[PDB]
Amino acid sequence: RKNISLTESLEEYIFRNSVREPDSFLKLRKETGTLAQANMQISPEEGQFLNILTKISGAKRIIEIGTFTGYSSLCFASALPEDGKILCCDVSEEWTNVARKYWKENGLENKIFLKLGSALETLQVLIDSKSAPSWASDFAFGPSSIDLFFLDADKENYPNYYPLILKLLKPGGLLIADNVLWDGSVADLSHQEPSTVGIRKFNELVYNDSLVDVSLVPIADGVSLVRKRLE
Amino acid sequence: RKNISLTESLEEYIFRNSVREPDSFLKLRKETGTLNMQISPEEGQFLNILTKISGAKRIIEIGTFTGYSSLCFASALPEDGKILCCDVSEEWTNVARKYWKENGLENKIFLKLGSALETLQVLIDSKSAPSWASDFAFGPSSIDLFFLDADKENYPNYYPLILKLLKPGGLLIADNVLWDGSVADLSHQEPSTVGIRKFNELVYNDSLVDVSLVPIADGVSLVRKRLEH
Ligand SMILES: Nc1ncnc2c1ncn2[C@@H]1O[C@H](CSCC[C@H](N)C(=O)O)[C@@H](O)[C@H]1O
Ligand SMILES: Nc1ncnc2c1ncn2[C@@H]1O[C@H](CSCC[C@H](N)C(=O)O)[C@@H](O)[C@H]1O
Repeated sequence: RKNISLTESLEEYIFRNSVREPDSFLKLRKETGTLAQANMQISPEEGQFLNILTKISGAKRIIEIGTFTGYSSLCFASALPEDGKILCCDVSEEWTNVARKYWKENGLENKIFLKLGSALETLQVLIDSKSAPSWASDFAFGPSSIDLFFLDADKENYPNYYPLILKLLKPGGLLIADNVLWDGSVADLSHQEPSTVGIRKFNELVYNDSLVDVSLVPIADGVSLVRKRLE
Repeated sequence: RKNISLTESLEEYIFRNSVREPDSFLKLRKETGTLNMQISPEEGQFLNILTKISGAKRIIEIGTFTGYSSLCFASALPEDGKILCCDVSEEWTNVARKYWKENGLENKIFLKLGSALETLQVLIDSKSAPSWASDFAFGPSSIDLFFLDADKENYPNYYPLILKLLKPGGLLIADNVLWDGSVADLSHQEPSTVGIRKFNELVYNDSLVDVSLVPIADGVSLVRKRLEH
């Protein structure tokens, strides 16, 4: 094995030695745990990973595709510099109502932009925009305008988000892709669900794309670091 | 429960879907194999991508061995980027240079043999650049990125030196922070284990940094020196 075998005990050690979690963030995880799609949200470890990556990258304009109850957006929003901003794309009013509850609790709303609706559409309108739509005014628009992407939406559509992400990203920009291992089902060809297929196709596109570099990190359910190359 | 359980076939899948390894790098791994102390190609590419993302131009590597990570750093670096390697062994760094030279990377690479504790302190205290760091960097707050992969028992001692040498916003990448899981088991009180444990505690309690402890390889900590406001 290339990677350490994790145990419960070792995961608790990791938590106790890396995770410094605000009570409001913990509050959100507990609230989300009540919901059926509770496991749809990231670990606080993954949160911290996104946090450090945002800082390391120097990102000032982020787009999150798939927001849910808002944990990751909370991590991005607090990691951004005071002049840094994030656009969140989600189909759900209900869940992003929970997200905003926590954005407000943490005083981060000023940094955060929300566009409800289909993300394929939200991204295309942003690409084609000549001036900024009201919801992206003072954020960004047009191709090569984004520093960092977080992809965590509907999995079957991952290969369709990819070209749009790549067009919106500045050269040197970063795509962070969630769920790239899909509980290990990606490696098992008996699994042919639309979500599993989308993720496999996405991983394949990224791997064979000479315009990017990839690091597939076995954190959480797999996290791909996909950097758009210069020129 | 927090992270996916990896299998060897899932690791094979990860390899096939991320690793694009130059023949030279593969050859070095095979060679090193004849003599475990070195990284996977997966960790190499992780270090590669972090180098580009961070925009680092001055890297110090503490612990070089046969040189696989240094090769990843040196090729990831821009044309004007540079790496200083610190190692105790002429013998292993001789293998490192063989591969530096094969890849035409020597111009970007600096080397100081000896106790890295002494190398780092000398670099901090230098009024002008020492011969081995001329046209690299010297003094406090002069370094963008560190890879820490040397003698584990001295991890707590490297830490304050790294922090002094790092620019604000600079990155420390620390290898072996999980140490085969031993860090979580208090029956294990080996000097190496004690050093890594203490290092982890120091990092976690230090408000001058942020940390992400990534369960790749034998544990990799990303430790970023915070900006000074
Ligand atoms: N086509 C689509 N466009 C935009 N959002 C979508 C979408 N399909 C599903 N989603 C949303 O994407 C979310 C995926 S779960 C995202 C997890 C979240 N980033 C967290 O940290 O908790 C769900 O809330 C779902 O409503
Ligand atoms: N006190 C010390 N100062 C600097 N290097 C040391 C040291 N003690 C041991 N080392 C060296 O640290 C090296 C790195 S261990 C090998 C890992 C290497 N970075 C790689 O990618 O392959 C070994 O060669 C060992 O000789």
